[PDB]
Amino acid sequence: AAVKTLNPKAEVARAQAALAVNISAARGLQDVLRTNLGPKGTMKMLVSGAGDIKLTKDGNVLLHEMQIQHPTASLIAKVATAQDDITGDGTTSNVLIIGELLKQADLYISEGLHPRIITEGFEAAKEKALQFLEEVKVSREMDRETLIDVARTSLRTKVHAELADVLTEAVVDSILAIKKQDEPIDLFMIEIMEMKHKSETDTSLIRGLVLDHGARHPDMKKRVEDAYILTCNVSLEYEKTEVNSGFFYKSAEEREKLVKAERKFIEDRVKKIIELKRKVCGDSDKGFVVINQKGIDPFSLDALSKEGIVALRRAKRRNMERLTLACGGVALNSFDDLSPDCLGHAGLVYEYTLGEEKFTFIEKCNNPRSVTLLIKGPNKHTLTQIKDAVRDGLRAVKNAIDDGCVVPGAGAVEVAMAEALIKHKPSVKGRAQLGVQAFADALLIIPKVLAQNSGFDLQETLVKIQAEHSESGQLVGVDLNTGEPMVAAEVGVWDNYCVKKQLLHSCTVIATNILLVDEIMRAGM
Amino acid sequence: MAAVKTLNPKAEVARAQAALAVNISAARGLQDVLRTNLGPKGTMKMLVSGAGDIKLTKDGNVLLHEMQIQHPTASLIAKVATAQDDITGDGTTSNVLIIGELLKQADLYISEGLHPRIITEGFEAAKEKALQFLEEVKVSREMDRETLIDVARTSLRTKVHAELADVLTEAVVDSILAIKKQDEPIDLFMIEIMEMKHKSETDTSLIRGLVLDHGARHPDMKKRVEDAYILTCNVSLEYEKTEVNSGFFYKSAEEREKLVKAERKFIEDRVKKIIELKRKVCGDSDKGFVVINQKGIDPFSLDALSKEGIVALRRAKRRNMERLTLACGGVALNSFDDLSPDCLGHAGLVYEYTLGEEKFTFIEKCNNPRSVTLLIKGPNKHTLTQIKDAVRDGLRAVKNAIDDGCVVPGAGAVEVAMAEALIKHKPSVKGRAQLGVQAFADALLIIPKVLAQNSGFDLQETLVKIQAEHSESGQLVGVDLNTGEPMVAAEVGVWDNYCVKKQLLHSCTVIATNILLVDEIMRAGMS
Amino acid sequence: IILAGEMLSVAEHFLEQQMHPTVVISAYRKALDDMISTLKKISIPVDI
Amino acid sequence: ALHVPKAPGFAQMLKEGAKHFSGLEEAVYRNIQACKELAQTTRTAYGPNGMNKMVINHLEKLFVTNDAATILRELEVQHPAAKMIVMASHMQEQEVGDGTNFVLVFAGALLELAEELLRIGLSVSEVIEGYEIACRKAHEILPNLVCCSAKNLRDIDEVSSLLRTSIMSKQYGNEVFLAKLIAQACVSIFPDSGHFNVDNIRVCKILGSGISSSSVLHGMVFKKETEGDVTSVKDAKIAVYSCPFDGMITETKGTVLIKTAEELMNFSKGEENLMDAQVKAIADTGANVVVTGGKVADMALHYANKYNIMLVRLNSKWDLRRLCKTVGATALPRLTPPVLEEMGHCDSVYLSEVGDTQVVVFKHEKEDGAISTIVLRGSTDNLMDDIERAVDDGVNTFKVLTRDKRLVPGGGATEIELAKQITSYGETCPGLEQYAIKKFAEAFEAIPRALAENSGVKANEVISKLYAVHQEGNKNVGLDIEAEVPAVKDMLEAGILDTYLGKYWAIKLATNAAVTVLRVDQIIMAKPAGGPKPPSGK
Ligand SMILES: Nc1ncnc2c1ncn2[C@@H]1O[C@H](COP(=O)(O)OP(=O)(O)O)[C@@H](O)[C@H]1O
Ligand SMILES: Nc1ncnc2c1ncn2[C@@H]1O[C@H](COP(=O)(O)OP(=O)(O)O)[C@@H](O)[C@H]1O
Ligand SMILES: Nc1ncnc2c1ncn2[C@@H]1O[C@H](COP(=O)(O)OP(=O)(O)O)[C@@H](O)[C@H]1O
Ligand SMILES: [Mg+2]
Ligand SMILES: [Mg+2]
Ligand SMILES: [Mg+2]
Repeated sequence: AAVKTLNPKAEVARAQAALAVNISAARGLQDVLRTNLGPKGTMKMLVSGAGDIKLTKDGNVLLHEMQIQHPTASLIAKVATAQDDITGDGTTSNVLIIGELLKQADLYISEGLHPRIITEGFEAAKEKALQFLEEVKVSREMDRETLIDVARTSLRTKVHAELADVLTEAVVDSILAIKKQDEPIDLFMIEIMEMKHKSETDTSLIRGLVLDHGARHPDMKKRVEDAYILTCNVSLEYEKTEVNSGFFYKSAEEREKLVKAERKFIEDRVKKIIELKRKVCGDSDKGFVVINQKGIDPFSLDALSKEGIVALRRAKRRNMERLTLACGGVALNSFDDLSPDCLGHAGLVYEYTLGEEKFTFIEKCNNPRSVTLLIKGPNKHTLTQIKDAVRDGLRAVKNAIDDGCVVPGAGAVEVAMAEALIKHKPSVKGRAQLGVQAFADALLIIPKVLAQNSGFDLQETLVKIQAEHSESGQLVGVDLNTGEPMVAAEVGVWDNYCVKKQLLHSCTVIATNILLVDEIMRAGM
Repeated sequence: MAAVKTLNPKAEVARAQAALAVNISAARGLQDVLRTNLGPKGTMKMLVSGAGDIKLTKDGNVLLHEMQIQHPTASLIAKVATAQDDITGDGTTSNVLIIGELLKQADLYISEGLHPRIITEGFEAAKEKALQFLEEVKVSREMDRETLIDVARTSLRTKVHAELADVLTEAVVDSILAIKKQDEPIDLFMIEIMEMKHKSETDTSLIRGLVLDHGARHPDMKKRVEDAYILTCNVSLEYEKTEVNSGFFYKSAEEREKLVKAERKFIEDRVKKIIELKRKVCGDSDKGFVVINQKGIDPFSLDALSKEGIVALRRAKRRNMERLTLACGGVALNSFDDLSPDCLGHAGLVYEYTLGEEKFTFIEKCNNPRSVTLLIKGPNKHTLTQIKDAVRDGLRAVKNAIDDGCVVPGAGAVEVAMAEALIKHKPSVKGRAQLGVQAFADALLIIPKVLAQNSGFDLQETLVKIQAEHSESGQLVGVDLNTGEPMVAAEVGVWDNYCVKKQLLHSCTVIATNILLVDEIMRAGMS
Repeated sequence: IILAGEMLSVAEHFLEQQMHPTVVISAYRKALDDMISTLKKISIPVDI
Repeated sequence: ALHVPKAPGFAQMLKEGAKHFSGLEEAVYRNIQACKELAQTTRTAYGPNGMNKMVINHLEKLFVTNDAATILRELEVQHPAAKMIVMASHMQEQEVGDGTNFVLVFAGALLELAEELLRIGLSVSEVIEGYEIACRKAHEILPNLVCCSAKNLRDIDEVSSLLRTSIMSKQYGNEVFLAKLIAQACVSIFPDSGHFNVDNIRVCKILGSGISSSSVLHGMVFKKETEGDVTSVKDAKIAVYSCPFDGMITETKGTVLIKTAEELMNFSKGEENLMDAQVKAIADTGANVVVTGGKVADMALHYANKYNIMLVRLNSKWDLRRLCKTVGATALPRLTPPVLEEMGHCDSVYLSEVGDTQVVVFKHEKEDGAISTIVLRGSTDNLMDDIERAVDDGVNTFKVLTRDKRLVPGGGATEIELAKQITSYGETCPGLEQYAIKKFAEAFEAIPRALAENSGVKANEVISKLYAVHQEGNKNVGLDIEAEVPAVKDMLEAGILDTYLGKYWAIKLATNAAVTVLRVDQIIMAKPAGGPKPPSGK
């Protein structure tokens, strides 16, 4: 090797060795991630070095938690990470399609064909496939039923059937709650709070907020029926002077006067809050809740509790906007001019205690633009799995809402797109028809893996589905219970159009780039 | 993890798909190494041993033995190729390529969930059909010198340079025709392969006689005998100790002299028997005697023989007894109890050739030798070894061709025809074994692929051209290694041994079936 | 080998409970006698 | 031909220390074996005849107990499936407080029978669905097995009878005394409002006199001593301060600036006069006892001693809050005299010595109060810790009874009846799930079997007799541990009862843990790191 002559302690894989290494790594990743695809997939166990336990079948989580030290594996992991970051779904299909593309390309490369022709065929097939995907998408009015169908199609593949059924309603209701007409959906306005005291089926949607902290004063009321919410970002604790003030006295009486007069600055703001509370509610019927992003010293807590005011300190920064949108008040950075119009309203505020941790509920809002999903489970790994599932479901529903189109699932679009590619292959000039055929065969991996996970045989199910599609022309997928061809649109198995487009683009790009790699070098030492 | 590892903690186990993947990877690696060997357009490989010895070769078996491989599946394939070389003498590289391609094509369908058993059933059905087609396509023919020359060329051209191959063709064909008895098996032991290291590689030739790597020890002994009587004997003419621990007892110096003189009487009796025979046979100095002895001759007997103008050799090889009796025509003797001129061989010329330190003896101009020698000449040791391997392969090819009168067209034509026949026969196979039949046909198609690839042409374009020509015309068209166009191997003169093809099919199918059915590799013999 | 493993498994089942191994061994021997009797009963002759 | 290389792909790409287990034999059977082994380890402590176990953690701390949750907590469990089982047990302990050993036994039996079903040919999904169906059927059946209810909780005798069974499994020899103690302590707590707080029951462990001398006190006991000279008060008027008993200082920086001789000569005298005035102002309200959460100054202590004020210093703020709840006072943030509403009243505060330790007792006389304290005697620290665990179990049982008042027969009667009816239901269900349902029913037998094994009788005879009696129609018949031969008796008359919520939650959590373990098909374990604990655990 030329490189080894300059750097003796350098590792080099060149010519067919680079292709062999890359394809072997891709095939290993594909073999690991085959069993994830579909609701009939196998659940995986990931034990960390510290002993933590994670149960998942998510492609991205599995890739990040596999003990792998391979370069091509890192490349595919980054591709899947981008897939998860943008669309939130399709990482397992991403890895499967990349691996199958590389394998089908190798099938022709090993017979003396140059990878450039395969890449040209890949680009032509990708263009035709994108055109077919545009042709086959189903534009629909995203009512509640379609969103429920999409959420089911995601969650059933992510979690248990009954848990998925509950999470469908939760996710769809939350998304419909936070969604403004003709406006991008902000997923930051859905707080994912997890509790660890009941069953997994107890996960629900609260039309309000749940805060992981409670009142720090024992005498504060534990339950307020009609509450005025004051979302503020004002420090209510003692603060040092920025210019190294210091005190100087000549007697104990002077020390007492200085002690009493050093709290006046905070006491003025506390008195402003108390005066506003008295003005707004002159009776004991209504309640007053103060949620502060900064700390509150015990003296201010006592002064507030003397007036029957519940005060929560050190709230999260996002909670300012969340409470502003849900309760309807306004976050305040000062009390220079505060009026009854700056106060939010909540129809019920109460505190919940779970072991050492305490939680505060804010429900019965008028029209909460920000809501929260409360994850409940007996184990930490159950909570993590449900969090991953609800993230996937929220991404799926948001994607479905974003563009009024949706694609039939169960691998039907893969089969139809492969058939269209086969039909279009003669129009491609040159030997790029081999690349087109390889792309179609790689696209056909999804029904194959679904048949494997459902327990059937690849060839029989695939030929049955392809024959049904050719004879009828409909979009027929894989029936995971019977193995017969089935129309995915009729049963309500929907896939995100953006997810499919991203899959095609990313898989084709990474496969083309990997196939053109002829040397792997490690000579930076 | 596994049961075996639980019982034996330091046990290495590859189970389920892992074993199949390991075996297929090893076979593919061996095939990738041995692709470049196939065909006359192959490339020399230089193999350096631990001691630093340099070996130049393209032989598949020779390359396999010198490959630095420690893999189980590689060991299995190497043993199969070793048997192939031992029995037929050709087809080792083709053996490895066909095994590897069979495994690859089988894995192509196995990775799609198909069970290996169905592939093996398809393999056996396709093997039966291919054997039937091979019986159909062979060319039965009475084989004169021309066909043997063509076969020897088809072997040696793929083993050595074109000019050296052309010389070796005449050498091997003439030797085989020389030792070949009518309707009798050919004894390849009767062709001595002798090496000297003084001339160019093209100076190797055939001697219609015998060449011995040793000469006469007594310097006064004659160097060149024109007309020679050959005496082949297995009698020790050196001093022999008594078996029963005799020992000598004397009382005076004169008695010691008498005992010393008397103790050589036994050997002197044999020596004088030889001398009397020589004097009786030839009373003049025109003729001469050459005495080849398998056992040693002490200097006293050598001097006594040299006094009578007799040339004699000691410590000859065991096979040389039969070689001389078949070449010169004498009788090998284990004792001189009753020896007659009827037991003396004949040779029209005997001379001694000196090459550096070592000596050589030439026995030539025999009446009608049934045992000849092949004299390998070259400037290097590795050149001599390469020529020796090439001559062995050519001898095996010619002998196999002589054995069964049929012969098979080469250049991969028979592979293509068998693949097409298997494709046509595929619908007659019931079940999913049609996939195995297709895999077997594709594996058989590897030979034209590798030939075209080594010649530098496009693999797929050349293959489809050959297949289209064969389908349209129906002839047996191979791969032309100069142009890439289809060519009729039968008319050009590229012939393959029928037995080699049959053994290739049988061995490759058997080993592929056995490997495909392995689901666990275990090494738990330690402790 | 498979039969020995299976019998030892079904014996472990009882050993987990409060049954002494001697009772299991006696039951196994009686069962073996009956097994031999049944095999001899269901056999058929052969014309060599 | 002397080595087996790693298969290309994932096998070679794995890290040096990682482990990958895939497939039935490599993953599911190993997990089932680990869970079965854990259940075997914890089995022998089940029931009243359970045996204590000495468990020594990595810090050489003794733990002699028959509490399954404590044993698992002190055990360094490493197998992750056993980790799920332990987490399920701990969740059961958190939710209810009793039934952890039931969770272990049921999960182990379920996983053993799941392994059997997988061996005979059933798939994992079929076993899981059968287990879930059988769990639903068991939860449907369970309310129909309720025999009696608490029907009152302000009483002492019947509350003690209810709590006897919960603390009969532990401290089997003497449970009536503990039942009476815990019943009195809980009845003091739990006012007219239905809310019952477990933390309102305090346990004080004083060594020396044997557990038979333990008592219940309507107040709080602190293992401290009075700071001042006064050591006994008969009509305490406690004033509680969260600030140190000293003149407060500026929070920024204190610097006594002296510019004349008169200021230097008068500063200390004026400070002392101010301290005296503050202490006398506090005393003039009638507060004869002062409790502070910070340090006590020397001059403040002197002036408190001058006015006959009893001083107690409590370092823990939790203790301060609990004392405020007990006496009814408000922890003042400053050293101002307390108004009449903020001053707490306790009928007696005094310094006493129990055994060796000096204690300060805030003692009431009414049979009421916010917080009640149980003083525990004994001859060993470990014995008192075990008694404390038993008291915790009894208090949790009382809290559960406040939540739900329904009870089911104990001693395996409920388990046997559940097994019988689940088997009857599964005999009618067609399909392959009948095997899983029947195995789920059979898994209930592990409870009476464990009880019989620990008691020292033949389990099979007891189970057969239980089936015979339950077939006769007696749903309240369980194992009689007061016999040397296999015998059964009605458990309603015996008063051996278990909380409905405990059984419900234990069954639910055990089934969930079993099916979660069964769901795992592949395991990928990283190399065990040598890090000094995760940063989350500090
Ligand atoms: N109920 C169903 N029936 C048939 N096919 C389904 C069903 N649910 C999902 N699928 C198909 O299985 C695939 C699930 O892939 P998934 O496990 O979600 O991978 P990823 O998380 O990477 O998207 C989808 O492409 C979908 O087409
Ligand atoms: N001159 C030629 N033209 C075309 N094909 C040839 C020629 N010579 C040999 N071949 C083909 O190439 C192959 C040579 O294989 P070879 O290298 O001898 O393998 P092995 O040494 O294992 O027998 C033969 O099968 C023959 O059919
Ligand atoms: N006097 C008794 N006779 C028979 N069985 C009893 C008696 N007291 C309790 N039990 C049984 O013992 C079991 C309690 O076991 P225990 O050691 O408390 O485990 P856990 O703490 O997990 O409940 C209950 O199921 C109950 O049926
Ligand atoms: Mg998905
Ligand atoms: Mg050859
Ligand atoms: Mg208990």
